[PDB]
Amino acid sequence: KIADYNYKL
Amino acid sequence: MIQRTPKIQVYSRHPAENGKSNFLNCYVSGFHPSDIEVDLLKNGERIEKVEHSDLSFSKDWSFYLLYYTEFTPTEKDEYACRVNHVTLSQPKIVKWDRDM
Amino acid sequence: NSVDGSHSMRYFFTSVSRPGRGEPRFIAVGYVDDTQFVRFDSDAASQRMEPRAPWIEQEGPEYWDGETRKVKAHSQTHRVDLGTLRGYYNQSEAGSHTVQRMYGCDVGSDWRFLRGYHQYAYDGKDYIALKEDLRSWTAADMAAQTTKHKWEAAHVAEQLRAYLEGTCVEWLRRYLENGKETLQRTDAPKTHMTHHAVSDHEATLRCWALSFYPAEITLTWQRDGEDQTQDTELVETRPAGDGTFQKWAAVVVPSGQEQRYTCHVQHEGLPKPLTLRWEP
Repeated sequence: KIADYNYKL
Repeated sequence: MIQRTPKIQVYSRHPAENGKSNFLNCYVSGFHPSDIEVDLLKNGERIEKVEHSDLSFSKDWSFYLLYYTEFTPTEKDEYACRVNHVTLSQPKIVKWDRDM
Repeated sequence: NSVDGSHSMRYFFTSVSRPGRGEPRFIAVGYVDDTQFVRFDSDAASQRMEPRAPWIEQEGPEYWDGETRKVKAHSQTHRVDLGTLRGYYNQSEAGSHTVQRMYGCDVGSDWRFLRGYHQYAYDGKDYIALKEDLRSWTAADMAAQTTKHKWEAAHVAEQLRAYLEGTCVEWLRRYLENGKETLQRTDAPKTHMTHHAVSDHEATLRCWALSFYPAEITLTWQRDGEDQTQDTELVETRPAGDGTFQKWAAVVVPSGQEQRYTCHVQHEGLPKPLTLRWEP
């Protein structure tokens, strides 16, 4: 399962 | 801007046996960017139910895809893979060899 | 260069900006070792994360709804990222650029956490990468050093480490038992040799390894047991398309000296190297 949390550069 | 030429190799899934159905594969790898044009040829003209893997890459970020259709080899039908890319001035055609 | 883990789950994300108009193209692919199980393609008509392995079709609507909600979140991040990096390196709107991200986890024999990783790339070049301790970052560029500072302040690594050591490991363990017949398998390579008379004083011996899994493979040609690291032609390991992989190696022998030559196949399913000769 892929990660739930994304962050931008 | 970096750009890398695709390594092409066309081949069958199982050893070729005349009359038996098989899968003809064209595997392009090691290229960048991702926009690539690939067809499979039966006596030099395009096959029309060709599928391809979902795009992926390696540790060096080079892309790879596998184009494949389904075919029955005979004794004098010539199969090939035509590949075009930014790094290619003209489309590169690699002929299929039952022995590679 | 470090030791292999017994198993690994890896996710691969690619965003390609298409200038003019249209949101960038987004492809997501997930692997357990050398077996793909999930796909998402922005150009596809489903607009959902789709199964590409039979053992993952088991999961019900909550799994797929969740993955589809989170895969589109990845999409959106790289839409912002593609704009940020084009402003970071100061490039026109007219150019087509690519963003690649990959993360995942390895486990040892005990199926407990061994290693984690999460890396980015812009236009093929290394950009930012999380360190091996899952606590710091490596900037390949002074632009990526800005992201390093933004992410270290926001404590991004603490959230990623939670996934790598947590959700990544436990759900890979569950995929391994849900697909034991496919993922916990070892297919020993089928092997054969061919012979093609190049000319009058030379012939080619091609050493075939077919229908093996995992993809890790070593073929080597020897004459009198001496490795011919030069004067041998080796091809990159390719997928057969049926879930197994292929590779061959060729060497040009002088006619009448075939017996002096040996090919050797080394694979997970071969405890000792398998010797291949030319015998019609």
